[PDB]
Amino acid sequence: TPRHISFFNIPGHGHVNPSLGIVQELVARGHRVSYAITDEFAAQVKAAGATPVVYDSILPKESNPEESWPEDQESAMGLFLDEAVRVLPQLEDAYADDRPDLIVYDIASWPAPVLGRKWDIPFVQLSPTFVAYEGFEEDVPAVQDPTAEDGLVRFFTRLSAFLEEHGVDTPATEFLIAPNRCIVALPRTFQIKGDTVGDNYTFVGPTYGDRSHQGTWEGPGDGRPVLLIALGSAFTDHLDFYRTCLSAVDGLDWHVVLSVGRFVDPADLGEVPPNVEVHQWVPQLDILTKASAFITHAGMGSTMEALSNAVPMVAVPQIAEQTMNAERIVELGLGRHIPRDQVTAEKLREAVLAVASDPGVAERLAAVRQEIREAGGARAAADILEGILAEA
Ligand SMILES: CO[C@H]1C[C@H](O[C@H]2[C@H](C)[C@@H](O[C@@H]3O[C@H](C)C[C@H](N(C)C)[C@H]3O)[C@@H](C)C[C@]3(CO3)C(=O)[C@H](C)[C@@H](O)[C@@H](C)[C@@H](C)OC(=O)[C@@H]2C)O[C@@H](C)[C@@H]1O
Ligand SMILES: O=c1ccn([C@@H]2O[C@H](COP(=O)(O)OP(=O)(O)O)[C@@H](O)[C@H]2O)c(=O)[nH]1
Repeated sequence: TPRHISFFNIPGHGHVNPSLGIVQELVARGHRVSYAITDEFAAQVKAAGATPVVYDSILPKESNPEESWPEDQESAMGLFLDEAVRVLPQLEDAYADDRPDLIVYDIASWPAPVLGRKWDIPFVQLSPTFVAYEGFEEDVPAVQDPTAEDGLVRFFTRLSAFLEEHGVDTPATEFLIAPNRCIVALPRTFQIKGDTVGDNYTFVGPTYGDRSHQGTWEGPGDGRPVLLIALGSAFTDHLDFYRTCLSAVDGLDWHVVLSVGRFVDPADLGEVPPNVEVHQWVPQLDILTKASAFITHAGMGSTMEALSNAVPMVAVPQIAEQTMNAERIVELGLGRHIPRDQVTAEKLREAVLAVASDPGVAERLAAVRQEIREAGGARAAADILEGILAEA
């Protein structure tokens, strides 16, 4: 019997993209899927087969170059709280006459447990990044409730007030980091201390789907190796870095696709070498199916798309989460890590050439690609959700 499954997410490609393979699988299985997101993402969600439930957000739009995310967790958590306050009633109104049978929610979609409780329906977290392992709060002490110093006190005070007002008695830190049930969009082997993560998490590897909505990328079709350079969907405002990349690839016998993000006008790079094409935004997944190397910020989505395609990486992280991902890449022998303020043209060139030609890296990428093929993906995730629906 078809059920109504609602996805709650936040307006960022790194949070939305992994969910879409699960949407596509659920729709294929005959379920009615609705998807709470902003207008910016409605067309993409529609293409996946879901009905958008559009809400108004105060979060920085990845399409608006006049605003950006903060780099620090403290500020970001404040933003997600204020957004939760404002989004909660919008979703309650939208679903008033048509409550879902189950909610699948992103790590930052804090209205979900509130409404799951209110509506007495199951709610399952979908994590696009690594989850809390044994001792997590010591490594990431911003999640510890102290009740920048004043800022964290103010945040926890306000978070506790929100939760209590809306009938959630879960202690604040637990609310933030310990979901009752979570489907994780990476394999356990990549997860930091994955062996210490308990059975309320299931690691299914990347869950991205058919991204035909983005269309195809047409390569030169000359047999030359293709390098993708892309720093994700958020922390991309790095003109000097992109100029350094141009110098790095000049005279390289490779085709290069350079994605510069929404903050940088491609014309501000000037004349680019003849082997380079520059865009603000590219069909990254399609290009990664054709690529021989990838200069990446090591966001989890980008990491998992590359690994699914056995593409070696040179990681230049922006925020701490990405540094942790880059360290895992190094530890697993899948690429190189060059910290942001240690980048030069020569270093980038040497790294790309080294990772793309290393037979040991190639062997390890082949192994990891197979692990991902075995992890279960969107099929396993949909199975888990259907098991919950069978009871609910
Ligand atoms: C290890 O250091 C990390 C720790 C933490 O990295 C986060 C995450 C990924 C950040 O999101 C990112 O925030 C930046 C600002 C924008 C970005 N994009 C939308 C563009 C977004 O994905 C958070 C702020 C989002 C958030 C609200 O759910 C939380 O803070 C919660 C309570 C969170 O701690 C738990 C679920 C634990 C188990 O997960 C994590 O610690 C991940 C790894 O915050 C990062 C800023 C630090 O770099
Ligand atoms: O030009 C681009 C740049 C990024 N992406 C997609 O945006 C997502 C970025 O997510 P990630 O987790 O790597 O990083 P974040 O944007 O969260 O920092 C991935 O799915 C990419 O395929 C894309 O399609 N085209």
